[PDB]
Amino acid sequence: YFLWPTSNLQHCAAEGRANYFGNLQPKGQQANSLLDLMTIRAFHSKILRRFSLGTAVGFRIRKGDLTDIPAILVFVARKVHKKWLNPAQCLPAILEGPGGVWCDVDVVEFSYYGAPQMFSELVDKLCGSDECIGSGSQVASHETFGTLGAIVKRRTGNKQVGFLTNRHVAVDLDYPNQKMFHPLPPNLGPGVYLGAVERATSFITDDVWYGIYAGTNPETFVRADGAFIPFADDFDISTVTTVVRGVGDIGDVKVIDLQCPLNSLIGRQVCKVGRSSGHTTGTVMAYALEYNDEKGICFFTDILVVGENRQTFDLEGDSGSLIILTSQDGEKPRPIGIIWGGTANRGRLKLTSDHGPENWTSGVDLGRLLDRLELDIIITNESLQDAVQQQRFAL
Amino acid sequence: YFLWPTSNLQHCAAEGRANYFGNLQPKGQQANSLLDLMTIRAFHSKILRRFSLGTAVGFRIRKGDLTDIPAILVFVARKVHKKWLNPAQCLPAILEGPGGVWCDVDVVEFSYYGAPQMFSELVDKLCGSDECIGSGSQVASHETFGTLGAIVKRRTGNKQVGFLTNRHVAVDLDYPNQKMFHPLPPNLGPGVYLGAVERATSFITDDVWYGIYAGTNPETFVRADGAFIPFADDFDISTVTTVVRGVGDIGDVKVIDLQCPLNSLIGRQVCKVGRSSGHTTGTVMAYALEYNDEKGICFFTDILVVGENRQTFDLEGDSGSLIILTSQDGEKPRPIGIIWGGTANRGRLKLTSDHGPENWTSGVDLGRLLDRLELDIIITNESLQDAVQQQRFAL
Amino acid sequence: YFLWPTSNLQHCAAEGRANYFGNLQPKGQQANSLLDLMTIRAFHSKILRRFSLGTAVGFRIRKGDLTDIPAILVFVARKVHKKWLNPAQCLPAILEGPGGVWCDVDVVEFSYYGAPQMFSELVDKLCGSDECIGSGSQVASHETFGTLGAIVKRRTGNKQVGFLTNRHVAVDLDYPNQKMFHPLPPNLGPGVYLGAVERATSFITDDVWYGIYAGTNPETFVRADGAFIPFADDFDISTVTTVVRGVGDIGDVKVIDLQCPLNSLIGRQVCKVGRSSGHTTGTVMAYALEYNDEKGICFFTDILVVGENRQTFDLEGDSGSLIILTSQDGEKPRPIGIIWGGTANRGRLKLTSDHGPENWTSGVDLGRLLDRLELDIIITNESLQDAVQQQRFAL
Amino acid sequence: YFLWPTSNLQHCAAEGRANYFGNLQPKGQQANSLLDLMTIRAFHSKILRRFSLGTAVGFRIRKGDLTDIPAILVFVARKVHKKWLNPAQCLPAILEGPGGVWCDVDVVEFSYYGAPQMFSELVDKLCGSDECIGSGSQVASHETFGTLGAIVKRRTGNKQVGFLTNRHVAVDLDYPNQKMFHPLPPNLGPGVYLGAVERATSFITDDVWYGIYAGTNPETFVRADGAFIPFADDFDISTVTTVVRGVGDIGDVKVIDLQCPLNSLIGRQVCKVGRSSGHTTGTVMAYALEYNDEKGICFFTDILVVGENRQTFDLEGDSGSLIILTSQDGEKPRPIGIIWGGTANRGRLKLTSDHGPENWTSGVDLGRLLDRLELDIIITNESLQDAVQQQRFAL
Ligand SMILES: Nc1ncnc2c1ncn2[C@@H]1O[C@H](COP(=O)(O)OP(=O)(O)OP(=O)(O)O)[C@@H](O)[C@H]1O
Ligand SMILES: Nc1ncnc2c1ncn2[C@@H]1O[C@H](COP(=O)(O)OP(=O)(O)OP(=O)(O)O)[C@@H](O)[C@H]1O
Ligand SMILES: Nc1ncnc2c1ncn2[C@@H]1O[C@H](COP(=O)(O)OP(=O)(O)OP(=O)(O)O)[C@@H](O)[C@H]1O
Ligand SMILES: Nc1ncnc2c1ncn2[C@@H]1O[C@H](COP(=O)(O)OP(=O)(O)OP(=O)(O)O)[C@@H](O)[C@H]1O
Ligand SMILES: [Mg+2]
Ligand SMILES: [Mg+2]
Ligand SMILES: [Mg+2]
Ligand SMILES: [Mg+2]
Repeated sequence: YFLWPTSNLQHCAAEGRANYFGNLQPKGQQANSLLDLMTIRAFHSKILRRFSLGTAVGFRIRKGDLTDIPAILVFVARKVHKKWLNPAQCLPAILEGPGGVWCDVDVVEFSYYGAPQMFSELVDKLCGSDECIGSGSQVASHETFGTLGAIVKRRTGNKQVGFLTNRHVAVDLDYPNQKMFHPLPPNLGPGVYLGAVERATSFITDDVWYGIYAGTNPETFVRADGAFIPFADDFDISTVTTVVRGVGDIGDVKVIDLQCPLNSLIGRQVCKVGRSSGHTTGTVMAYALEYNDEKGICFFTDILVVGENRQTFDLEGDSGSLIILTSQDGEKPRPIGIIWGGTANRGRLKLTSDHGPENWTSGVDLGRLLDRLELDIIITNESLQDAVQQQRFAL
Repeated sequence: YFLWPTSNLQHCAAEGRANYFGNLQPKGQQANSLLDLMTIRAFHSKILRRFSLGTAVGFRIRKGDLTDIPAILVFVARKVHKKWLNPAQCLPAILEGPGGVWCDVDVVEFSYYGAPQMFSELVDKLCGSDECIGSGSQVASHETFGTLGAIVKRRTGNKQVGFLTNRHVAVDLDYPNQKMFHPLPPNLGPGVYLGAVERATSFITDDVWYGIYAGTNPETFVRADGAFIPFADDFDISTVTTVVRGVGDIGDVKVIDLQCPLNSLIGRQVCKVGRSSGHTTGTVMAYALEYNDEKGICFFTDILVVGENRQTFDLEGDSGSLIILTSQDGEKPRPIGIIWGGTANRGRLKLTSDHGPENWTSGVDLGRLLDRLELDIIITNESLQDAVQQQRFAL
Repeated sequence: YFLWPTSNLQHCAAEGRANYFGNLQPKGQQANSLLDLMTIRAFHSKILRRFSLGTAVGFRIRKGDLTDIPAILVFVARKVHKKWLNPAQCLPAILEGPGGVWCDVDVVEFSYYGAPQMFSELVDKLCGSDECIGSGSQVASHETFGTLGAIVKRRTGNKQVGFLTNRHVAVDLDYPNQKMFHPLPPNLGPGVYLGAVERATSFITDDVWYGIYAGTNPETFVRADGAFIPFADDFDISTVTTVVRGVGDIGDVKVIDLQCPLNSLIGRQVCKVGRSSGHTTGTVMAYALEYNDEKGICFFTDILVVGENRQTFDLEGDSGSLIILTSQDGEKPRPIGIIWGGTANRGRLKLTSDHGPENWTSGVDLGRLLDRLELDIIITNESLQDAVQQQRFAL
Repeated sequence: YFLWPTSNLQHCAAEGRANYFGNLQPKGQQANSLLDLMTIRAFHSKILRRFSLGTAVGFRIRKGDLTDIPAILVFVARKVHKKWLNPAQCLPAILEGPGGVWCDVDVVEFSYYGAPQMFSELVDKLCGSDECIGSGSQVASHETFGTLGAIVKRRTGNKQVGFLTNRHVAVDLDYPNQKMFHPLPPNLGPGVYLGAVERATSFITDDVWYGIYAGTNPETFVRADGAFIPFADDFDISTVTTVVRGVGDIGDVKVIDLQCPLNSLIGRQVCKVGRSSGHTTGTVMAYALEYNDEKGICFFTDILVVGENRQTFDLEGDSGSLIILTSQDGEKPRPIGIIWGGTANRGRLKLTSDHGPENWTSGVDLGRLLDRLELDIIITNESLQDAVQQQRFAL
């Protein structure tokens, strides 16, 4: 059955966060890493939640393009000239963090969709005409279908070989078992029972997820929704491929480090292979999107992606897809995130004038998600067989 | 008033069909005519109705294009790889009929629309700005409007001169008389009395329509919906034209023979002149579409048309249009069918990947429809005057 | 296939009606029969259609109760005082027919419902818990279910034994055969195949139906919608009962004669054994309800019934029920009509103040309906066996 | 995070159930306990799932009243006479279990509502006008509100004092923490923080819940949805009352034993205190309602309640209420179940004719729910203080 932290171990966690912010209450060093940006945002969250639709961290967008400027991205429903703004409502272009670390502030017109289609040979193969199951393939529950993220393997225990996808796609907490079928469930069409979810994460506190206190709100949670489905005993493991169709072979997970310079993650081009839209390319415009609900709980999603060439990055049903960094200097592409599914997982964002608002996509940090679920992504078909061999004699 | 066959004369037809099937229960001769394809389909209908949305006969579609291979087309809601198919679900690629006659089996992704717009000079003329009434012109009842099929003439009796159109467009069996008006009825706009329906066909059994037993179901009916509207006495017959605008003069009806080779009908380019779509071109992809309803009665529609150049072939309101075979070797075009109207008259079909599923149109065999209604199409304006002369002194 | 009268035989029928009204264009004899009332209404229809929602013939309703006064009932959407009426719009209280025959005029506030539930032991028995099939029992098509009217028998030919019900309940002119099942069709629940409709009437002209010209409109039709369903060979005829549950044994059809005094039909209490309402009682408030549609065709329904005790007389699904005259002087009750089904078959009517407007029910003259369908109602279970015996050796 | 049983330990349970059924494949002893009824139902489930909406065990209902006859209740959408039934469709009146144990079969017309208001002084007190919190009081999450079941206490560990309610009311598995507020959440109205859910059950397999194999389906689950909310540290515990308003003091949980005679549970009058409808009385008409979904998994809910005096037993929002057995022989009332919330938690049922179908309510066995959640109901206000005293010094 289900468990939640009690009143104890939460006030102790709340005092550990309040103490961190209490004690630490431009000619300084400019913020250069994600850690500094999140620290400044957390230490100025009270003035940033006043008239904003959300906050994030990334490079400033000026005249529609990234400017390689460390900043906190403040999201507003409608952005007007400061001549028509109240002096209180006007956001400051400079924010000072503890120790003199500072950054700029970006104002972006922003919106959400709410609760979450095209046609190609690749899309049809992923939807069921292919001879192999791999990253990008359709996965379906009895009511919801999405995209297969990656072929993973449990680190400890039985070391089962399975696949990772979005929790909302794979798991419905109104049903006893979360069975998964590739093309469709038996009630909706042809399909083969891939397996059932055996572990899934829904919400992780920011201190456990990032390792720091991303906000002053004691009720701060990350939207890391990932479900691990181990392949069934009767399922044909010979039909599982580790090649991500549309991009090819991939590398190990590129863990996003909060100490690294922002250019290592923000602004880097990404690719994706999903069920609905197939292969699409985009750019990581922001990180650690901070959303504050009307009920007083701070929500975090890791990656913000805007589709390149003004096209969209994902459609409905693309959730649970790998967000893979493209080949930087000719090396293997490396996944960095899974496409988050759920309410307000996508929306409209305003980068450039002379054209309509852009579509933005939220993502979940893949390295931290696998660390929390204790899974290893299988990137080689030879290593896939070894992991199956390692699982056969382990039981 | 209305009549239906009683319990007698329906059983006598029931064992008449059953006897034909009971007694007759690859190194043989391959099927080459529509008769052989329908025979094989009828003798294997039990294993083809299991997991299909319907069945037709035509040339196999491989890679999205016709492959001049005699085959039985099995329509499925979603076509997946046989790796994800149960062995029972998987269809056989070869079917054996009585006497060794055999054919291939083609699996097509299929869907239906249900219960059933563009702008050009031709469309405007057909909708009411033209000086003449002919094939393709708009015809309207008090609630439903459609397309005038062709100018026809009764073979026997009064030899009345009128026009043929779809039964659903012209006839509503909740109203005393089925009055018809060209542009619109008086309650919806300007118009003149074309006349009223005096005879209309709704359903003909397969043994009477095709001359053979197209299926093992005793309740097998052909959806041949054609209504004959003789022109009124006060209607100006001088404004009726036999020229099909958009294609010109036409020839007599090309009767579809079940003995002839499949290439004479299947895969041959067709043209149509209706309303809300004007002149369009398409290809006959299948014949004798067998649809089985949830209530245990087999339904048949003759022609299956997919619009050429990936464009649609008809829209709503095109029902009752001539399906005319285009000029084969420079001779006059000849009509082969009328566009059927009614529930699931059109739908969506999947030939090629890399683009969306295509629209398909159903049609009713024109030669057999006229044989059942005892009408002759007037193809020459000189013959139209003679037919009016023959009708004037006959009364 | 379907047939309709052509241009000929309709102008000849139109001239036979125009001649009747042309040649014949208070101190006289007051109207006393239905014939006189319909004659006066037909000869004054032009001034009665001006600002009325319909017309009928019956006894005048003053202060909410019948007054035993011959009159033409003029139906209005809203009835106001003549002080607020235009002098042209005000209806005349006296109408003069040919030969000096005259009647009063009644203004009744009227409305219609449009396109067409309680619980008792009798209702449950009729809906399927009973051991017998009879008048009032449920009959269901594949999409529509209604009430079994009466057990009938064809006069000529095979002399098949079956039952009569509403055409709209039993007949759908979009389907090949109109199969009937008592409780429910197989796709909706348990049931036995009662048989299929073999003959059904939809519209009969007034000259054929009543024997006179009920109106000046050449396009005048009666709404007689009755369908005869002969019982199947495999159907268990031993389970058919001729007893109308809730009223008992009945007599032969009481044909409504246009020469008789109005008290013989108008104002006489009626009973009905249908379904979704069970046994209900009402009063025949009007006869020959004349409705004029927006398209210029005059429609007629025979019987107008208002439920007694201010309760409703029928609900949706009661269509096809016997309208039976109650025991006048202790003799057997006799059916006079079938409950008509179809658009605007029921509606809301205003008799009395101090309470809401009442519900009215339309009916179809049963004697004329059986004359047109050539059926005899079986009223005795002994006669039912004889009719089955007479049908067994006749084939 | 969430966990589910893997492929192992489920096949081991699957063959454990299969072995029990394979080896054991009226002049015998009649069934007299719930165990025997469920055994016979499990051994005949294949022939009972054919044409039924579900199955339960209890006393036979004949003429609308319980007949103190051990029987298996088979629920049908519509119950008709066997004359209109297919002989295959007709259910047998006698069922034989292993060892000769037998029972009757009762057919009931059944329906379900789907996804789930009165005005009295008691209702207002429960909804928020009262000075104390107890059984029947309103409890609200941020989106769903329901009824407080009972004041409970953890058996082991911290021994926290809290309350039990429905899982669907208290827990939403799309939100980080399941906060609970009595009158309304802060976003919907006044109210204070009662606490948050720290443990909740959703589905328990039948072998763990009942201790037996209630069905042949390997995927058999009991819909036991209960959530425990420990009262907050800052919450005023002095305002919690153990008196169930409308019935008074209660006793300990009466555990339903599968060995005891059927009269101890089935047919016994019950009472309930819910926010929506206040105090209502009903009768336990069936036990262990077996519902089979379209996806092949068997669902079980424990108690079936029909409101007494033909009134309804609960309304929407009454979920999470105590189902309390009324005073049998003057002793203290004892709770036996919690009102289940969720899809198809209630519905409509047909006992008696001459009136509308009755409303039925599903319930969850309280004793087994507390055994699975390890909670003890506090029935005395003096014991409530001691439980709070025991919790204060334990930390
Ligand atoms: N609370 C607010 N709501 C709406 N608009 C605001 C708010 N606070 C500031 N703004 C607007 O946002 C502007 C700042 O925009 P921003 O920081 O994105 O500039 P930039 O990146 O240098 O350039 P650009 O707008 O061309 O991208 C202010 O000048 C003001 O017009
Ligand atoms: N019952 C079924 N439901 C869904 N898909 C099915 C079913 N039976 C077979 N199929 C699929 O249909 C395929 C057969 O396709 P088909 O016969 O149309 O091939 P083709 O014409 O040679 O080539 P192409 O598919 O390129 O047009 C099988 O390989 C299988 O994947
Ligand atoms: N075209 C019309 N539209 C609406 N109301 C009309 C129209 N013509 C007449 N009336 C109203 O109808 C009245 C006549 O009503 P009616 O003939 O039913 O009287 P009654 O039967 O003697 O009495 P009661 O109204 O009590 O039944 C007129 O006085 C006038 O107010
Ligand atoms: N599959 C089925 N679907 C619908 N109705 C059925 C089915 N099988 C049996 N029945 C009906 O249910 C009846 C049995 O009812 P049941 O066993 O409840 O009777 P009872 O309790 O003795 O009396 P009462 O019906 O008055 O409660 C059968 O006679 C038949 O009419
Ligand atoms: Mg900007
Ligand atoms: Mg093909
Ligand atoms: Mg009046
Ligand atoms: Mg019963």
